[PDB]
Amino acid sequence: GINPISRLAQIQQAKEPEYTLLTPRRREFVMQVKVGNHTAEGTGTNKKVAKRNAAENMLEILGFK
Amino acid sequence: HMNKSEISQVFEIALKRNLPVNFEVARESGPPHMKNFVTKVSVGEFVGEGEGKSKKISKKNAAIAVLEELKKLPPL
Amino acid sequence: HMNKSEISQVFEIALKRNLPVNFEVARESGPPHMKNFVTKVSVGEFVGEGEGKSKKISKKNAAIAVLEELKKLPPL
RNA sequence: GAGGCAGUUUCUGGUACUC
RNA sequence: GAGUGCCAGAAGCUGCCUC
Repeated sequence: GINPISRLAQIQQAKEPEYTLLTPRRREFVMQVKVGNHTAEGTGTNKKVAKRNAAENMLEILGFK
Repeated sequence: HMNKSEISQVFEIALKRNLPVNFEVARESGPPHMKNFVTKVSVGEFVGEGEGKSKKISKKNAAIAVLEELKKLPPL
Repeated sequence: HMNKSEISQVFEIALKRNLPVNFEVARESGPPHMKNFVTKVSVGEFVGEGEGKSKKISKKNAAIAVLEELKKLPPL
């Protein structure tokens, strides 16, 4: 119910998530998530939606939404 | 002083109720010098859509459309 | 119609002269209540530091420090 | 008072595509 | 001259969290 990227921050406070940035006529951004347990990716038309997709793809790998 | 953006209103109503929120740009139309954007958004089960000459605008109009359909739920 | 911040200025000057820019927070120093932030910035060979009770403040000052040195250069 | 995340309004610089 | 996208930066405002 919170916004996807704060929920990851406020969900890994049981045990601080880490992000990094990766490399057409419709070019794209791709950002990665590093929570230790696993690593997720995410793409979007700008940097902003690429980091919200990257989050909501690791809240899907942890089974929340 | 400054009013709240409809987008921000939506985001906070949805935190108060643990509803999942997802704005997305449906599609783009027209030549680059006359683009038309459309954003569809879901707040749990409710939906709105907006159009505009820019991404900012269409998003706002989408937020508005949902605020009309969120004025019907019960308060706290 | 707002003014240009010293921090914003540095980036414009550096871009015109193709110089790399990096602001970084050196550290937080002092007791938990009187903690003071120090940030230093490197614009090529030029360097400036700045200090403040908040990050944004100290960044501003660091920008002021380099900005004086970048007034010592030829405007060709 | 300080930090973080998000949202947003205004403004600045740069750039790409198009008229 | 104009439109839109994208990157960077600043100021303001809102929400949530931590100290």
